[PDB]
Amino acid sequence: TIRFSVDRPFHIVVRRRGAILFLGSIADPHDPGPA
Amino acid sequence: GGFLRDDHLEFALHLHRRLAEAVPDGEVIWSPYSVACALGVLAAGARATTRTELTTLLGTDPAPLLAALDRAVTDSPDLASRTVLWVSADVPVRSSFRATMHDRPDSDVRTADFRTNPEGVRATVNADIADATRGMIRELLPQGAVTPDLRAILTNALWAKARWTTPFEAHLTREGTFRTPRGPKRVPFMHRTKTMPYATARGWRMVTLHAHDELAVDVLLPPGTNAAAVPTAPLLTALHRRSASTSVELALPRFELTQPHQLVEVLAEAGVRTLFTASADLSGISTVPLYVDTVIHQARLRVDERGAEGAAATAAMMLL
Repeated sequence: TIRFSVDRPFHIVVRRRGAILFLGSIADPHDPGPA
Repeated sequence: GGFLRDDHLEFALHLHRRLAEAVPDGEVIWSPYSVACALGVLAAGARATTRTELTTLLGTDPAPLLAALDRAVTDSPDLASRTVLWVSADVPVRSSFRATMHDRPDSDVRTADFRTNPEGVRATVNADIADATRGMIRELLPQGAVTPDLRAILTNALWAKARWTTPFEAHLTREGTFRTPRGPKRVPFMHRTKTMPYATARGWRMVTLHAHDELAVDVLLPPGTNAAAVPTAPLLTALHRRSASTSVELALPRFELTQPHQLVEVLAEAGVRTLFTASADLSGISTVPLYVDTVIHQARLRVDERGAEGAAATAAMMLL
């Protein structure tokens, strides 16, 4: 029911078992192409 | 409570804030795990003020932190870590430090001939990092990074491939507008509507993407009143605590970012200074006095319809 549009600078936290594996602040998305 | 070890989260967002404030577009990608592992291992070999500065930045002595970090990267084929100490034959490594190295996952202590074969060492180290990162980081050490005067290099490499438990449908990815610091740009947005964790606090909004093997990915949007805001530890913890099941129509850009870093300057501003001078006390590593000249760090993260795959590596270069 809630819209979450990540259409401006955002932050991302990749984590596992209490540790932050990757921490990023993304401002200009570069497309790697479809998976 | 928070899903992250408290002192580690504080450490991470402390440095993250400094990194974000140093770039013109606020864009940053790094691995707190990798940097913390390297700093923790160094702290395990450090004495007096050199050690206290490191423990203050990490918010804890190395032992409990390294044990926690080790557990975070073991037991799954979706991630792997490797820590290695490359050392000159002129530097005898203390047995206790060797023990610290061996406690780390897929660890090793290797001999390196910095004096007569610096390029050979750079090639060997870069190849080892490339192997550990599944080819995602092929040149951690730039040309000229390894000089004949170095006597030791401590490296940590990380590779992790999170697989969304519910992948984004490929045919649903379409172009949309993303407002970058350099203006509006048309980019591909992945779309998925599904129940997932959602939280709001102090104007911030966050969702969490569920992945296999205990991996999770939080995505945070700052308040529209300050699109450049950076999260703090108390804030993320509050978001984790308030996170609740919510049907969310999610639009997330497909993206990939790689960034190389030289961390001595920011680490010094963060409080770690003696370690980078001849006054450093690393007598827990060797009877031969060493200090850190530079700290190299490279990170790469790709987010697409199938998951999030990243790699990172850290190298602490030491001189006599």
